[PDB]
Amino acid sequence: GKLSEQLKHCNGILKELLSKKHAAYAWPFYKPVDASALGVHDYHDIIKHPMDLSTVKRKMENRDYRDAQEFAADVRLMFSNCYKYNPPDHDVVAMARKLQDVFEFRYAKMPD
Ligand SMILES: COC(=O)[C@H](C)[C@@H]1N=C(c2ccc(Cl)cc2)c2cc(OC)ccc2-n2c(C)nnc21
Ligand SMILES: C[C@H](O)COC[C@H](C)O
Ligand SMILES: [Cl-]
Repeated sequence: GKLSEQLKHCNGILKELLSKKHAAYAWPFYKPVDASALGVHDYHDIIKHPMDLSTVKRKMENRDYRDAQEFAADVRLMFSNCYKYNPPDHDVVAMARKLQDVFEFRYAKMPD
């Protein structure tokens, strides 16, 4: 059925994270990490709970998230996985920080 007001805001955020204006740093987060394709054969030994924006989108459409907090925990898990696997100076980490800045500042504008 209809998303709660808070989940509508979350959906708006998700749409923004997937939009062209953020694509320069958001693109690595669009789909699940393909460890074999990228040659990172230790990725799934290190990252026990993969997450990505396509998965968040599917969960939103399927009404998997019961509240905004559950949604935010998944988006933050996605960034945390990036910070866990990669050295802090790597390009993909800089991209994560930038997308997380976009995310956290709009999430903070959550309606009430
Ligand atoms: C060798 O290290 C890697 O390839 C990372 C595992 C990988 N880097 C990258 C990565 C590496 C360099 C740049 Cl400039 C951007 C992303 C990556 C690439 C993608 O291509 C579709 C998908 C996901 C990632 N990603 C995410 C998210 N978190 N870590 C990565
Ligand atoms: C860069 C840190 O990992 C996340 O910072 C969030 C802040 C709102 O930019
Ligand atoms: Cl959280």
